This record gives sequence, structure tokens and C-alpha cells, in this order.
Amino acid sequence: LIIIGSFFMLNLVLGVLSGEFAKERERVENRRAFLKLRRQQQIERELN
Amino acid sequence: HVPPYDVVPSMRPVVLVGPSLKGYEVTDMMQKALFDFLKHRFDGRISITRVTADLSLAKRSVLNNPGKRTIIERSSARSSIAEVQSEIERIFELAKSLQLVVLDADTINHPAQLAKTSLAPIIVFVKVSSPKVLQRLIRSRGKSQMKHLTVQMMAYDKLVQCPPE
Repeated sequence: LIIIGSFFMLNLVLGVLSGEFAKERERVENRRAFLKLRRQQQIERELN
Repeated sequence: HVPPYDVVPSMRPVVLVGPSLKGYEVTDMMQKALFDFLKHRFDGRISITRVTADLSLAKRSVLNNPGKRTIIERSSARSSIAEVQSEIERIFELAKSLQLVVLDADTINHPAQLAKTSLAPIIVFVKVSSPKVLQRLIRSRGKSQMKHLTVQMMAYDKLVQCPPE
């Protein structure tokens, strides 16, 4: 009961959530925010 | 009728073109640090000369002798062409002495401005990678440069758009 009910379901929940977070990162609106972050960091390195 | 040979200094003088405009803080320290290292590392073999006068009026096919004497009271006799021409050969003696020399000219800010003359010097280009960093780089000096910032960006990209060659 513990292994199937508690440890196996926890494995699927982590598995399904992790897949969803990977897909959310590559969304167009999310990628553009990261691209802005990368450019802003490149300025800071050169400016220093 | 360009001659096949041109008279140039035996040793090439070195001119450093600033990021945007010489005579301003951002460029001045941007040049000063390099000038110090030239003094220190190569001490005893490099002499530094600073010319406050202009150098862009160095012409060889204008006339035989424009304004030969200061008593002619001519337009060019009392103009600034007299000392500019007198400083042209000043570089030559330094070049014949084999001791390396630079040009701390505060008026030239573009490579072709001093490319048609007989100096034909080594041009060293110091540039910021992007205009975005340069703008905030000017901001660090203070409010004094904020009055003059706008024209300090137009002088940058005009120098940038020049071909790297």
C-alpha cells in the first residue's frame, strides 16, 4: 500500500510536473524574457 | 600625377583613435591607461609627443609654398597652417632616431582624416563592443557629460561604420 500508493504516485507527479516545466521554458514568451536576461548580463560583464 | 614613391617617416608613428571623441573624460582615461603602459613597459625606447595643434591640414599638392613667411600678412600666413606644416617634419626626426613615437593629437577622430597625408601612421582602434555599454559608461563620469552625451554617440557609430580594414 505504501509503495504503490505513496512512492509510485510521487514518482509520476514529479515526472509529469518536470515534463510540463520543460515545455513551459521553451514557450515563445518565456524564451524572450531569457534572451533579455542574457543580453543584460553581457552588458554588465563588458561594462565592468 | 601621383608619384610612385611617397616620403614617409622611416619609423611609423602610432595614433590611437578613441571610442567616440577625444578631449572628453570617457575617451581620455580610455587613452591614458594605454599611454602609461607604453611609457612603463617600453621605457628607454619609446618617446611620447603630444600635439595640441591640428594635423588634418597636411597637404603636399596644394602649392609650392603657401605662406612661407609670417610677414606677408596673407590669409594663410597668419592662419594655423603655418604651425601644422612645421609639426609635420617634427615627427620625421623622431622617426629617424629609431625611438618609437606616438601621436597624441586631440583633433583627429577618424582614420581617413589622416590617411591621405604623408604621415600614414599606425592607427590603433579602441572600441566598445556595443553602443549600449558605452552610454552607461558615459553615465559613470557624472552630470557634466550628460549635457554633451548626445553628440558623443553620433561620433561613435560613424567611426564604427568605417570598414575594419
